[PDB]
Amino acid sequence: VQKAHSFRRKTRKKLSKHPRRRGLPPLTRFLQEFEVGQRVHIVIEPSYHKGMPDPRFHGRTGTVVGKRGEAYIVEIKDGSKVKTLFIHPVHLRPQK
Amino acid sequence: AKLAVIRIRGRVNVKRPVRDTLAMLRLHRVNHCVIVDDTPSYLGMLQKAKDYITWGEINAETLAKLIRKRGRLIGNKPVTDEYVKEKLGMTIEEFAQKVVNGEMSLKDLPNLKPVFRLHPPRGGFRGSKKRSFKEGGALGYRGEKINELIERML
RNA sequence: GGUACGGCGGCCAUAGCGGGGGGGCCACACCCGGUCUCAUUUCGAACCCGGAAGUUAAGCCCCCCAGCGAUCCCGGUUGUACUGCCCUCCGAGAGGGGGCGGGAAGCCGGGGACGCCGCCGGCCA
RNA sequence: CUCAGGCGGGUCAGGAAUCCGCCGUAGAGUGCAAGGGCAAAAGCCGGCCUGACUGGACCCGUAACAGAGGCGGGUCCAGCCCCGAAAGGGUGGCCUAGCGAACCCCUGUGCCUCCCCGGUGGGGGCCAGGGAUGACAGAAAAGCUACCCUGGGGAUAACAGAGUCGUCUCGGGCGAGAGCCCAUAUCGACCCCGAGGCUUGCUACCUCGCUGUCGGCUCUUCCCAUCCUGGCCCUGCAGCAGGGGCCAAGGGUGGGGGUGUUCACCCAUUAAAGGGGAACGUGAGCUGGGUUUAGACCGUCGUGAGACAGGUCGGAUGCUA
RNA sequence: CAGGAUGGCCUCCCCGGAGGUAGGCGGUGGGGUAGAGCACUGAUUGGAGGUGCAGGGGGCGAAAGCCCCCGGCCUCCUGUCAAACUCCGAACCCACCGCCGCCGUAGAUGGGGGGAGUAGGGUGGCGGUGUAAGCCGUCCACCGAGAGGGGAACAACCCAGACCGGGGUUAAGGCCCCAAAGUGCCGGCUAAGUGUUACUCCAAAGGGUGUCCCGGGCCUUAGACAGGUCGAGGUCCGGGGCCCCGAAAAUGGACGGGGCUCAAGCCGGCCGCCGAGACCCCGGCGCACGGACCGAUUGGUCCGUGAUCGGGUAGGCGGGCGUGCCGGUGGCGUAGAAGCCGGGCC
RNA sequence: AUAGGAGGGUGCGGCCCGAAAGGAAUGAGCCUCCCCGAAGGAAACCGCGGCGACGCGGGAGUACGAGGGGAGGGGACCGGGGUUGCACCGUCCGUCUUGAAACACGGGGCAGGGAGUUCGCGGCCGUGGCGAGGUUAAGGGGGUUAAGCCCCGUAGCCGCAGGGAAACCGACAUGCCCGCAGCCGGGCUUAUGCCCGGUGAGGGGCGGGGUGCGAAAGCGCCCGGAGUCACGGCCGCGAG
Repeated sequence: VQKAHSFRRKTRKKLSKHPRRRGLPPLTRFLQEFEVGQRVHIVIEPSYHKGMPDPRFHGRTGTVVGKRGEAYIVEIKDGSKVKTLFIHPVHLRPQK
Repeated sequence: AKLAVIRIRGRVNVKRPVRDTLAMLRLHRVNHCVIVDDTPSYLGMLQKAKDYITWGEINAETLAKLIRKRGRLIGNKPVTDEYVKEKLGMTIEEFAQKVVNGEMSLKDLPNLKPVFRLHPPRGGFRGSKKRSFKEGGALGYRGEKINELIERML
């Protein structure tokens, strides 16, 4: 039986957390800052449910191209299409 | 050091990744040889395409003979002692010696094609093209023994 | 510059749990009393207001351990289990094997580990 | 503020009423399925409130890559507000389900408009909310055909062929046990390994611009896993006979009763009255009893036309090689 | 649902101007599969210890109660598991950055426009399902849409991807004859015509003092076994290679056939020789791109590069050949036009 | 009249034909000799290694080698064609289909006929005219054997200004930045060519502007002049 894709489809392990990492994460990831042109990895924090990108884009690396509110505008290349996402800094990590 | 790489197997039943690796190495057809460096990138490419090629270390004398006989310029023109002397100031033997030592590179000779189209070996290959050279085949790394094969293929 | 002094943090167990010894210049506490501020779906138990008669008994601070938990290094099991590419290699089949490239988990033995580190201030000098 | 559960102690009070202390990483709870997340909370108990709001942008998903009406979600600007000391939080439910085009109609709210002009009644238009299509990207909708017709399909069934052998038939390994003792004279549990394509089934690979079915008669031929006929071995083989097994396919394996029957049952003989393959051999050889059209009767089901792998009577067989 | 639309994949033309990434090395991130394991959730044999636990049943006692067991629940030991378990966890895959390599100013990545075809796929490896065949996905290798040389023929397996005329060497594989190339060489094995099968086709459990060997043993050269006397090695066990039994079908017959036994079979190797349109060379044609020169309508001659051009179904694009008639231009024919039969040349 | 394959393919050999159009007495097949020769490529014999099949060094890159030339002798064939023989290879044509020699369908032979046509609208491209303009339609006059030919014909249609359902309102003739080709200057380069610095049409991007929704912000569409007509071609829709 075909199943359509939803936000939490097949995310039992991808969006799970380590048992020893249960609770609030350290505030550094929440309060980190980025600059235009910087490249950041998309690593979702399951506890924070706001500003979360689609899990299909988890683990990719994107380019910051602006900012709106408290969310960063991240551009990715899915195949040959440019996709723009609004991701909270808690779901982001600097490259290197 | 310098590595001589000769394609062994044909152009059929080849998957896109290995086909493109061979195209990048410029080994488009069978019985075609190229000379490359021993850099990690080239070693990785050789590992990727190791099931359709053979490779080894090339000696100065073998390289000199290869340039003298099967070397060709743009336009499929023969490479001659007069031309090499007029363009570099030394004979083929000295050019090959310097290239093997690593002082200079083949590209330093203008209008020299980077691929040598060899002749099928005399007495044929002494192993099946379905097995590696270590177990009696004609594929993969074979070390200094590639000089004998290059001599046979001219 | 010292200090078995405190406040705000970083990594978030190699830092935890459980044990042993040591301390009260200042500082941190226990603690004396509830008119005023604040509160009990009763209780000044907590929270809050007012202080020093006593105490270092313990929170806290200094030092130590390897019982549990965690986790880093080395040696054995072991280049074992497993696996990427090629194969006119074997096997009735299941499945295995050769060449090149990767390579555990658990267990056993010997070490490590009872946390590092940053900004400022108090007291003394 | 901290749960489920457990331990020790308490008047009625016990397994379970209501309490007190300790252990207790969540083993509780969430409005609801499952997954994930939540412990000085997102859980429990309280105070206030309605942001479950108005005017709009950009983006992700349904629908990767790679097009989309509708729908859901995310990040924001402005307005008027809620909570809080403040930071900060609020565009419904901790995240993922609980729903839906065109046309038409109802409601709110302001504006535009109705054929030469002006007023009145009424109509039309723009924006927002609602009434449903579950076949859920949205026709309003019951059956028989055996009197059937047409266009196709071996993209797709029934017979046969092909693959497989679950099943069918026939062998083997081990040996618990039965056989006065004795496993193997004979039978051989519970388990396990195979052969054939002779029953049935599964698949849908060839054949639907046509390869005529079951049964019987006539005739030809082949396999052995042999019923008799030839020769042997073991025996719980005294003889006459039996049980098990081996070599062996030259010959035979017949006649009748009911039934369309193959088969099975029965009768009298016989050495025996073996099982099968050949397009389930053989309809350009025969017969046409059964099966499967068109007529008709009975039973049952259906309001009905009708239907029945339910009976029953009748129902064509082309040929100049 | 034998049919269509939007996309994906093909082709032709044009704009844009400086980059791009199929392969590889190193780095920064993501993962929870194979394997493994019990630290959670659910299963699981027995034993030990602790708990009266609504267990439950008996001894014991008018009754309240104790003493026995069995059961339930915890800790440990012991012996086992998981697609809807995970304290751990690869190979490997993906995103991004630097570089090597390759492609690109003879114009790529990218953008616009015109025309399609395609909506039954098959074989092969992997995953779920099924007794199996098969069904359903996935991998893009081969046929579809693919020539030539082999596997006896064979879609799919091996070599191999192909313009035309020649010469040579090799690939798959092959060398007793059919049939080009050895009755080739050394060491060993098989006695079964086993075999003469890379894969498309291939019979098992179970057994064999049948042979050739390896490794462990106990006795062990006047002493060990076969029958207290001889007087040289015995008696077991676990394995490896080949072979043997287990092994019955229908027209007469299948290692392709003949046939083959220190092989013409099988093992561990080796040496020569044959064998493709593949690889190399000579001459020729066309095509793509650039250049020079030259045409009064799309062009023509020549030159330079092509290891990185030459198979082809649906389909796209360019050139060319042929027929009737009309406006021009230049002509042929009764000394024989068109038409018709047989030949030469391009 | 002892021989097997869809009737053919490659090569040649018998028998036969062979004036013309093909070469050829200005020399054909043919015989002899000489020179250079790409890729490739032996052996006699000498020495050595190996148990052996055999190999290594010299001979030797020699003889030979596709082909490219020359000289001598002879004097009429060669190319081509019909049939047939030998060796090897080859299971017809069209079609649906994953799959055709097929026991799947259409296929006795020959000749003749036979199936992307026309109009309307629309999107594109190849070319030509004119150009902020383009272009006629019906129709009229002249001339003509004639329907050919010449001129007129601005009604009409598209474009020049877009936004909105409507009322209605109503825009850059360049303010600025990157920048290809071309141009200018400089360096290397024999030259080509490359590099560097400016200007840069066309191109891209900002800024500003009109209108619709709004309280505004902000967004959608649009704005710094290229369209129109004609011939031919591809395609979409409707007509058989």
